[PDB]
Amino acid sequence: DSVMRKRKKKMKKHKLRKRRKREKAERRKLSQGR
Amino acid sequence: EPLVLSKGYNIEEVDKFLAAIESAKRERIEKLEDRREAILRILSMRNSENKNAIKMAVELARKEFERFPGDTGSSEVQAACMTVRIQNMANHIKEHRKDFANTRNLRILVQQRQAILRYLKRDNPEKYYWTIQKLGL
Amino acid sequence: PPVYRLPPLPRLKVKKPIIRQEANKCLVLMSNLLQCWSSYGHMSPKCAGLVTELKSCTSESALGKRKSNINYHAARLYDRINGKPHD
Amino acid sequence: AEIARSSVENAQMRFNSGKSIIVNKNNPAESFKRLNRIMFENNIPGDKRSQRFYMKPGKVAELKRSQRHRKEFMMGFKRLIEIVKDAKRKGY
Amino acid sequence: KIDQSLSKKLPKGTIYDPFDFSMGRIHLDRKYQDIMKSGANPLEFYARPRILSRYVTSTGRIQHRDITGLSAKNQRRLSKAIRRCQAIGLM
Amino acid sequence: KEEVVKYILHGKFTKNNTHLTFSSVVEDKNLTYNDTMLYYLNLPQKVKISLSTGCLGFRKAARGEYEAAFQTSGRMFELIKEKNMLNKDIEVVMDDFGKGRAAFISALVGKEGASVVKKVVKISDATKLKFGGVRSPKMRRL
Amino acid sequence: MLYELIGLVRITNSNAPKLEAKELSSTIGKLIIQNRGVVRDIVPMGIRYLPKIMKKDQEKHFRAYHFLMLFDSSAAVQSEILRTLKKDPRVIRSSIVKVDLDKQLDRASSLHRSLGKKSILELVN
Amino acid sequence: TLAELLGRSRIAQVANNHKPLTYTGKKFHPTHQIIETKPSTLYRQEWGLKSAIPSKIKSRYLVYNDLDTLERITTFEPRGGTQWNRLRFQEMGVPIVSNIGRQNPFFKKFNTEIIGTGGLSYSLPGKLKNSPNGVIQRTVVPGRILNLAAIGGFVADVVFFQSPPSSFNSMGDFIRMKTFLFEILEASMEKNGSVSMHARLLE
RNA sequence: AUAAUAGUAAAGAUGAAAUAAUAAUAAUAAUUAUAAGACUAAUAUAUGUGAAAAUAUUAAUUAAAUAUUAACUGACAUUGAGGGAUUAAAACUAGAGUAGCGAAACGGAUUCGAUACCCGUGUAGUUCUAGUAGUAAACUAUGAAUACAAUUAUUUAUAAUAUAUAUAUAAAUAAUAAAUGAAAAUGAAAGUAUUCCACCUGAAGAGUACGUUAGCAAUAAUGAAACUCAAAACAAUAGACG
Ligand SMILES: [Mg+2]
Ligand SMILES: [Mg+2]
Ligand SMILES: [Mg+2]
Ligand SMILES: [Mg+2]
Ligand SMILES: [Mg+2]
Ligand SMILES: [Mg+2]
Ligand SMILES: [Mg+2]
Ligand SMILES: [Mg+2]
Ligand SMILES: [Mg+2]
Ligand SMILES: [Mg+2]
Ligand SMILES: [Mg+2]
Ligand SMILES: [Mg+2]
Ligand SMILES: [Mg+2]
Ligand SMILES: [Mg+2]
Ligand SMILES: [Mg+2]
Ligand SMILES: [Mg+2]
Ligand SMILES: [Mg+2]
Ligand SMILES: [Mg+2]
Ligand SMILES: [Mg+2]
Repeated sequence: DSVMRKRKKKMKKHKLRKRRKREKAERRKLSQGR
Repeated sequence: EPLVLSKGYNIEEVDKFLAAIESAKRERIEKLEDRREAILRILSMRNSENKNAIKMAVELARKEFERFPGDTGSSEVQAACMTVRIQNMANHIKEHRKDFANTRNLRILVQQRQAILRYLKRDNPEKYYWTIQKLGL
Repeated sequence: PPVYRLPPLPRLKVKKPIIRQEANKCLVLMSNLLQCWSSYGHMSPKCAGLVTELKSCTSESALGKRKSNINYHAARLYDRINGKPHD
Repeated sequence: AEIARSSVENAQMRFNSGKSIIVNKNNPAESFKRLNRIMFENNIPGDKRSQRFYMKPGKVAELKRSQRHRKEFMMGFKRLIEIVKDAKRKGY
Repeated sequence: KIDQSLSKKLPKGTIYDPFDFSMGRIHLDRKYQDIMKSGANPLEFYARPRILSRYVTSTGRIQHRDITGLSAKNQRRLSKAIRRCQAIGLM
Repeated sequence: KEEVVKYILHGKFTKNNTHLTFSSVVEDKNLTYNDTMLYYLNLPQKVKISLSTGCLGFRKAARGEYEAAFQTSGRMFELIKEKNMLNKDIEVVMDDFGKGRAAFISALVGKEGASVVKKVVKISDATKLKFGGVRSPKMRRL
Repeated sequence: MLYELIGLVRITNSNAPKLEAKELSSTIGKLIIQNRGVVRDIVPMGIRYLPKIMKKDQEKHFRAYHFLMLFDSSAAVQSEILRTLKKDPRVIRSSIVKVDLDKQLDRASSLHRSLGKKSILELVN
Repeated sequence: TLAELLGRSRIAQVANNHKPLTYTGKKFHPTHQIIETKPSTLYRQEWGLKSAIPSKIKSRYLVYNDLDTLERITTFEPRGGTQWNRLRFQEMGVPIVSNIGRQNPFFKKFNTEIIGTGGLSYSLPGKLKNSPNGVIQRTVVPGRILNLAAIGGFVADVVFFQSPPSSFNSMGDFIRMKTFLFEILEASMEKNGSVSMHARLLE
């Protein structure tokens, strides 16, 4: 990986983290009791 | 034991040497006794390091196991020599839990011991069994 | 002592070579005059000849009189003076 | 008390640090210059400047290495130029 | 009368040369210019500030191996001894 | 009793401002030997004239500058001359290597500190440094 | 185990400075000998001024009397001696440090070794 | 064999040393073997060394350390002043004798110390030197006073009846300019190999 | 930080300014005197040491460590799936601690705007003790082992030399030869060979989803497919640009 190539990966990782943050309450609801 | 000495000395021999020196001086009491006591204190195990004691223990083990006077390197004697160190290393670890480098070192040492006993078993099984029995394994 | 061998360089040269020429006579005279005037009040006749000398110096121009080949040698002798191993 | 009196500020001279000099009345400027030189030798202003901010330990180590390299290069250059000068002098 | 810096005093028993009287000689001389180097571990001197203070700057800093001009090991021993000294009261 | 042994001229020269301070070392002539010796070693001081370059009417940014510091030094020297603390010897000290430090020394050298210099026995720096200590602020990006 | 010691003792009394030092030397030497130990040498050093005004608990000191005690002991003994030194009010700075006996048996104090004399035999002669 | 010839040959004859060519310390005797050329050999830059020597050198004599170095230059200095000092000493004709009561070493495991003189003088002390004018009792030599006096390639201790003010105090530290005559009394030689001459100022 | 001393109007900050537990309740600077944490200036080269994370104020204890000789063992070795242990910073759970720094938050600037860069308050955190967790550009972006190959210069240690010389060894570091290589360059390995393990097979989608295991948790490991392209990537070259 060059830095430029890495930056796409970084961006992807950030997006994933954001998604996880968004779907925290939903995830909690899904997890407990089933 | 109470009158055991470090630095590869023996108490009986030391006293004899001192007496011989005295005789030589005469040829050519309380103070002399005090000097002798001072010497003993200097050369005692209990004032010396643990390292000297370990060395002595290793020597004793070698003497016990050697299949002839010269033997150092007999698979059995090697194992015996390893054991003393392991015991001491184990004791050290028991004092010092988080000393991870020295736990690793201990581990390596027992792996080495295992390996040499495995070898002994292949070479000379009865002898290996005897060695094991002696060591308490 | 600790010797320090450089790596292979593109070109051994001093960035700026100083000539180290002598300081100007007129400037020196002016400094001397200034020093004299620090003592002895403003303009006493102890520095009567000094002022005249300064004037003589700085008549045609403010300064009286108006390069070291070191790079050429370094450039010349770099390839020799290297301890660069053979080709 | 008598003993204290006898000890005429003997400790005061040796107790103080090396950042101190007795002024000659003929030239205070010279004394100041000497002090400045001493400070430079001890690297005290440069140390003070370094201490204004924090620099991550790996970063400061890298900087230190770079400085060392630069130093070693400069004395390697000096060595080279001295040789060049000698060659010039001789005829080479 | 003249200052000491611009006149080379040839010693008593020495040889000299016509060049030796010159400015250039003096310049050359100007250009070209101990117990720890003698061969004894400096970690004997940790109760001897007087001798360890020679290997230290006016403020108190330890001098660099470039300055002091020691064997690397011997330098490190000296440094250790100095640090021991300042841990104690003495030095 | 209160005998003035010597004066100490302190100059803290930071990035943004100077602080010039004059102070008398006040020894009393009037117990254990060790205690007396300790007292002799560290004689109490009394401040006589404090000064900072804003006191000379330099507002905000100009007080971090070289001329302002020089002016403050000159004012200090004038005060020393007038208020009559020139009978005993003087001890100069400094801190923090600002522009103003450079100004102060230049002022002392020149005619502005002409009367003071002859009493100045010793110059002696005392800038504070740390051998590790508290971590400094993060190095500003700008 | 040969341990060197360096204690910088207090000197309260002006006229008779060494008394407190002497008492300290006696006491620690007594402790050593009670506990299987053997003091070899008690090198005095001068009434030397401290580099800075060094302070103990609720006290201050500028001058002290310095000495080396070069004794043998166990490790535990030595540690306890060190602790006792740290505890007492009449010493400013204390420092025990090991002298290695893997090569030699006779070893002089650090000062004597620095001077030239490796063993105490040399000092005697 | 070739090896034998090499061992014999004139480069092997020059005993090796890595002493500084520039030594600003005290010089009591020659450091390096002086090496001359002939004029013809100089003209085609040949000194009997590994390489040619630069055409910038026009002096026939030199001193060297290394035949060839890593810098691709022979380490030399074009000067042979030490021969001239010896020749001056010979001209002066003051025979070196050991002031200590000892036999002359040239008459009768290894000792590296200097055997008598270093070979600057193999002259014997008992001779006189006649001339047209007569038998020379006092050896007259011109030298320069420094502050000690430089007398023909040697610094020498000096003595006089009265210190002359007119010559000295007129030019206090430019006494080196004016050459004065000297009467050399005797030359002793110490353990370090320094020639300790003793002169007397004549006026 | 608190207190005292004397002393006078600004102080502190910044590109320049302000806001603030700043200051006419008497500060800041100075000199003292207490306390508190946390850090370790020079030496320093991370040289070296450690399996790697790491590791430079001092001392002690216990552990482990180098070389060469002598003797002994007699292939007992190498590598190592699975497995095991250790594993920076952040994070988390307890209980202490909390000076300085400092996510967040609030305030002041900057700016068209400024959820920033700068300044001020400054909570988590950073600190210790006991744990959890097992990841980082955890990098020499280079798995371990053995045999071998052309030079030079530096140090370091070893031996002899007749302690200070010039020699023989190793070891490291720096320049290279050959060789290899897409080249950059590698240089006793990225060379010549042998052995063993790990891993890769276009780019996106994806280290994602689902599933399982482990964790107090954040998460860690394991790890697909559909859909869509003839792209996608590296070394070097010459420009243009800053
Ligand atoms: Mg890759
Ligand atoms: Mg094995
Ligand atoms: Mg902050
Ligand atoms: Mg490794
Ligand atoms: Mg450090
Ligand atoms: Mg770290
Ligand atoms: Mg944490
Ligand atoms: Mg907590
Ligand atoms: Mg902030
Ligand atoms: Mg764990
Ligand atoms: Mg991760
Ligand atoms: Mg990873
Ligand atoms: Mg790392
Ligand atoms: Mg090639
Ligand atoms: Mg290949
Ligand atoms: Mg490849
Ligand atoms: Mg390379
Ligand atoms: Mg599934
Ligand atoms: Mg995952």
